Parts: sequence; structure tokens; C-alpha cells
Amino acid sequence: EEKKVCNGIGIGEFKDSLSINATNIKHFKNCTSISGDLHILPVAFRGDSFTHTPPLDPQELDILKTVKEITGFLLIQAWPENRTDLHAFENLEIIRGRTKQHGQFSLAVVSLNITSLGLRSLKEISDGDVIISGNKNLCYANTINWKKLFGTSGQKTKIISNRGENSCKATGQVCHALCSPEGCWGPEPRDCVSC
Amino acid sequence: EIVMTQSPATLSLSPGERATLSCRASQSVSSYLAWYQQKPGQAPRLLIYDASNRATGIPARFSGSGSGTDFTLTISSLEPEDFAVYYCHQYGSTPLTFGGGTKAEIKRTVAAPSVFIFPPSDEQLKSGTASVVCLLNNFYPREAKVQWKVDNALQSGNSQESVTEQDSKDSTYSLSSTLTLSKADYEKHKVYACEVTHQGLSSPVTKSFNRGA
Amino acid sequence: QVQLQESGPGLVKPSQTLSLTCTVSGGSISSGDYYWSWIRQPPGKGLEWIGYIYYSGSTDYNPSLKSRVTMSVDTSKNQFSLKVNSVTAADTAVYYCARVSIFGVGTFDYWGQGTLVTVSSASTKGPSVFPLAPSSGTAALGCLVKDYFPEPVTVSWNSGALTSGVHTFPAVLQSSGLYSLSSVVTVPSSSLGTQTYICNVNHKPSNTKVDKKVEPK
Ligand SMILES: *[C@@H]1O[C@H](CO)[C@@H](O[C@@H]2O[C@H](CO)[C@@H](O[C@@H]3O[C@H](CO)[C@@H](O)[C@H](O[C@H]4O[C@H](CO)[C@@H](O)[C@H](O)[C@@H]4O)[C@@H]3O)[C@H](O)[C@H]2NC(C)=O)[C@H](O)[C@H]1NC(C)=O
Ligand SMILES: *[C@@H]1O[C@H](CO)[C@@H](O[C@@H]2O[C@H](CO)[C@@H](O)[C@H](O)[C@H]2NC(C)=O)[C@H](O)[C@H]1NC(C)=O
Ligand SMILES: *[C@@H]1O[C@H](CO)[C@@H](O)[C@H](O)[C@H]1NC(C)=O
Ligand SMILES: *[C@@H]1O[C@H](CO)[C@@H](O)[C@H](O)[C@H]1NC(C)=O
Repeated sequence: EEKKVCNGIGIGEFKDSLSINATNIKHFKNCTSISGDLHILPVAFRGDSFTHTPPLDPQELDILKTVKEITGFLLIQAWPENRTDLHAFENLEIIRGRTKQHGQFSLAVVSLNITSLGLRSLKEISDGDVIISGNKNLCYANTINWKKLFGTSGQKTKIISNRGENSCKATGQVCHALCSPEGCWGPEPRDCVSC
Repeated sequence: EIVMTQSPATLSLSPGERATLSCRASQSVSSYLAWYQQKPGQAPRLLIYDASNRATGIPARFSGSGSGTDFTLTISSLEPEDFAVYYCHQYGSTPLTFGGGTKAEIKRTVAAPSVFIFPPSDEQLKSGTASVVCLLNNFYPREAKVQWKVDNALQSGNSQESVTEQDSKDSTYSLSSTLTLSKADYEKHKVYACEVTHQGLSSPVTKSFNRGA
Repeated sequence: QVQLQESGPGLVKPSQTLSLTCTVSGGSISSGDYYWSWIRQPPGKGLEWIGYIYYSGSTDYNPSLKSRVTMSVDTSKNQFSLKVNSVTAADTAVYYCARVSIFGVGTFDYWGQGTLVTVSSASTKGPSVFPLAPSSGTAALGCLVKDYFPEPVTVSWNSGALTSGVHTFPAVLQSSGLYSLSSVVTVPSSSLGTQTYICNVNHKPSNTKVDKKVEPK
């Protein structure tokens, strides 16, 4: 505690680094703000011989729990298979989108094994589009109203090739009985937007 | 899975005409919908994506609209090169799916077929089987009925039919119908008839031969 | 520059495994921007989605294929592949590979040329050629090309020198597992005895090439 601003991937000391990884992860201990972007990629869990990077222990992703704000974009293209949601980012409150994936996207979630997103603290995405893509076991994403998180005219979300709404319904994977029409990030009470 | 339905399955038009194709989804897909064009022996080519947005290089007479469950591809004015199959495709939820396709067909002047019949040859008869072939040549439109008759008995389950695609120069179809029997069964009966119905003709036309005559 | 091409055997026996490779040029196959996919189309029929693979390892398959399919990547050749086990005639289809640009247009953009795979137990057999004799303006005659495996045959008339009013039908599968087809031509009556007619049948999987004169009986 309290305020501690850290550089993100592809600026300052990480300017040549492709992903968060086993070598650089420690340097995020106790950051509350990222000044730039977070990239989370397959080479992180695989490791890489050419840059002498060891594989990353998934338990250490939990060092990102303190992070409340990212001034750039968040991009997750790999995640541990036995995590049902993005637990690490449960305290993320703001993605600004001052800088964007391919100039377009400020949040991007691509082909994970998750069954829910889990971003219960997310209240604002200031600029940039959202893309949730190819997550074959993901429910819940169509329940929230994204337009209420947006801050710039022209923001939209592409939610494509994910699990079907019908199959979620048949296995009781909908918002909890006590949520409001505002939707949820998961099956539990503590996951609804408004109470 | 989400089912996609395209009807009519066939449209029949001439060049310069306006074209309106329909596509329906059994569950909602927002605007996550694409249209494809396909010609024989070729892969499909993307026309429109997101309902809505025309792809780079795609001619302006091609355009699309709709949301949720109801979609429409509109060709404001056909060019000879637009005759082909058009498929709709949802990518909103897994598994990804396509519709059955609508085929755009060359409207043409109505033409009754020339009917022809061929006996089996002696050379085939030595081997123990007998094919009788019937030809429907250079006709339009596609709809046709063929009925085989042997000494007046209506044949069932022993014929197979084959149809050409629209002729690249005259736009007609033609059709062959082959009837197969053993040597034994063929030598028991005298009169072999091929009966054709088509809207070009006021009454059905029958060609026949008499075995061995 | 971006280029896709399917390759592999055109023939697989019922109950065995079907295998194909797609090669890619104009960009490395290891990339966050693309799903690498497979789609199939039986002759005369609609499009069916098979699945995809991503550079991260993860995959997605159509449940209609009852866990019979796997895909894999081989960065060593910039290639991805398909296995389908326990095949039957229902697996006959032109097979396509295709790319998806996840951050661009977001649906299939570049496609392969497509490749035909037939599932069947038939052994290869050359065809017989039977004449279709004319008789009763315009006449008609032809050739019945019967009982061969596998496809295709190619037929021409008078060494490719007739060409006009000629019709060659698509082949049909018969109860016996063998294919049958006929080629036809329309001609003037008048000159039925003053002009001679021959059809040229070729079937290259078999080693047989046949010529048959067709005459009025
Ligand atoms: C995982 O995280 C670690 C820690 O962040 C990260 O290690 C870093 O790798 C980069 C790139 O390999 C290193 O930056 C380089 O430093 C070398 C000297 O080590 C310089 O020579 C490089 O210089 C410029 O050199 C070329 C010619 O002048 C330029 O054309 C080019 O742009 C080069 O940038 C370069 O700056 C950095 O030193 C390390 N950091 C540490 C502390 O080791 C690793 O890359 C990450 N791996 C993955 C796969 O995520
Ligand atoms: C990827 O996620 C899926 C879906 O959550 C996992 O499949 C589940 O596995 C658990 C094992 O504890 C079962 O109890 C669930 O019933 C399964 N869900 C169903 C019905 O598919 C899968 O285990 C995950 N994969 C890996 C490698 O961890
Ligand atoms: C994070 O907070 C704990 C508890 O306040 C502190 O002991 C620790 O040193 C901090 N992390 C840093 C900056 O290393
Ligand atoms: C999560 O999955 C990996 C499997 O490689 C394992 O190492 C880890 O302990 C698992 N956690 C669970 C399910 O307790």
C-alpha cells in the first residue's frame, strides 16, 4: 500500500518483451496501475530458449490481483486449462484504451478453457472495442450490458464462436436468482452487477 | 446447433433483373452473418460480412441487411457472371454453420425435349445384363417426368437418372434414364416404352421398340 | 501472397482413417491473429464445418463428427493437418482448408483449392464400352461406359474432332459399388451411312483406353 505505477509490456524496460513471463513477473509485485499494456501468451507457459526464459508457474499470475487499472489494452491468448475464470483480474476496475490491439481492441480474450470471465470489479472501458472469441465453454457474456461500461462513441463488442446460449440454459448456467437485469460475471451472488 | 434456412432454393432470372435472397436462423446471431458465392470446381468467395459490410473488391450491386434471425442478400442488377450458388453462414455461436444455398439460374425460352430410346446391344447381352437407355435432349425448364413401361407394366426401383448442368452456350438441360434387367427378364417381354411429361408438350410423348425387331 | 493448398490420398477404405495436410505460404502459421480451419462438401450437397486449431494448442470440433476428428500443427513445414477415424460413405466429400482473421473481417477469407476423398471398398476395374445405336432431320447415338472403379473416365468423339451437340453425363454409383456413365451426340440423319462415328474412352487408374465404332443396326 498504496499507489504504485508500473510500466506495461512493450514500454520502458519491457519494450522488447513479448509477454508477461517467469523472468519479469516479480517486477509486478504490488502494482496498482499499469502504464501501458498487458500481453498474456502461449510462450509464457511454454518458456522460450532463445531469450533464456523459463516456463511460468500459473500460481504466480495471482501477483496481478493488486492491479486496479491498465492505461492500455489487455490481451489474453493463453490461460491455465483448469482455471474456470480470470481470477487474477478479479480486482480490475478500469481499462482505458489509450493504446489498442491492432489499433482497434482494448479488451481481447481468445480461445481459453474458461466457463466464465470473472471480472466482477470491471466498471469502465474508456475507449476501444472488446472481442471475446472462440471460448467454447464460456457462458455469461451476453448477460451484461456492455454499453454501460463504454466512455467513447463507437465502442462495440464482438462476442463470437463461444458456447451457445441454449446449452448454457439447459445446464442451469445463467445468472443467479437474486441478480438484477444487469447480468453477471459468473454463477454466484457476488458475481452480479447490481443487487 | 443453430440451423440456417434459405428459400427459395432456386431463383430463375435473366440478366439485368433485381435479385432478392433470403436467410433465416433458428436462434439469434446478432449481426454475426456472412454470405458466400460459389461456382463449379471453385472454393466459396466471401461477399459480405457482419450482415452488412461489403468485402474489398466486391462489386457495388452486391448488398446485404438484417439482424437477429432475418437476413437478405440483394443483387440490384445481375451480370452474366453472377449465376451460381449463394450460401449464408453464421459465426455467432459454436458450432459454426451454413444454410442449404440458393442457386441463381438462367431464365430462358421454354423448350420441349427431343426424346430418344436405345435397345441393349447383342454384345452386352452375351454378358448376362441388359441396359435400356432413354434420352431427353436440349430442354427447358428443368422439371421432367420419365416413366418406363414393359408390356404395359409400370417399372419401379430398377431405373437410375442423370442430368447435365445448364449448357454453357444455350442454357438448356438434358437427361438420361437407364433401366437395368437380367438377360432372362428382358427376353420374356416384347415392348419397351419410355414415357416423358414436360410443360413444353400438350400431351406426354412415348418412344418404344420391339425386342429383336 | 497468402496461399493454402490441401494434399493427401483421394481414397480411404470404410473403417480406416482419413488424413490430409494443408501447406501455407505468405506468413508463418504460428500467430495469434488466425484460426486454421477445415470445411467439407459432399458432391451435390451443402457446406459443413469440421473445426479449427490455434497456435496456443487449443481446438474446437463439430459434435456431429462424434469425437472422430483430430487436428494438429507442424511449424517445421508451416503446415496444419486433419485425421478422421472410422470413416464410411457418409465421409465422401470435397475437403477444404481455410483461414479466419480473428481481428479482421472475422470469417473465412483465404481457402484451399479443395480435394476429393472417396470412402469405399471397391477394387479398381476398367470399364466396358457398349454402343448406343441410332434408328427410326436429326439422329442420336452414343456410348454406354459401364462398370469401372474409381472415377473418372474421360470420353471424346472422333479423336476430339466432333465436339458439337455432344453431351457427357455425370456418373452414377450402382448397387454393386461400381460407376456407370453415358456420353451422347446429336447428328443429321441424311449422312448416317456416309459418315463414321467412334468414341474414345480413357480410364487412367486402370490401364485401359478403348475405341468403339457406333453404327446403325
Ligand atoms: C520475458 O521477459 C524477459 C524480461 O523482460 C525478457 O528479457 C528481455 O529480452 C529483450 C529482447 O530479447 C532484451 O532486450 C535486448 O537487449 C539486448 C541485450 O541483451 C540488446 O542487444 C537488444 O537490442 C536492440 O538490439 C538490436 C541492435 O542494436 C535492435 O535492433 C533491437 O530492437 C534490440 O532491441 C534488446 O534491446 C532485454 O535485455 C531482456 N531483459 C532482461 C532483463 O533480460 C524476455 O525477452 C521475455 N521473453 C518472452 C518471450 O516474453
Ligand atoms: C476445460 O474446461 C472444461 C469445462 O470446464 C473441463 O471439463 C470439465 O471437467 C471437470 C473435471 O473436474 C468436470 O467435473 C466437468 O463436468 C467437465 N465439464 C464438462 C461437462 O465438459 C475440462 O476439464 C477442462 N480441461 C482441462 C484440461 O483442465
Ligand atoms: C506490498 O505490500 C506488503 C504489505 O504492505 C509489503 O510488505 C510489501 O513489501 C509490498 N511489496 C513490495 C513493494 O515489494
Ligand atoms: C491445475 O492444473 C495443473 C495440471 O497441469 C496442475 O498442475 C494444478 O495443480 C491444477 N490445480 C488443481 C486442479 O488443483
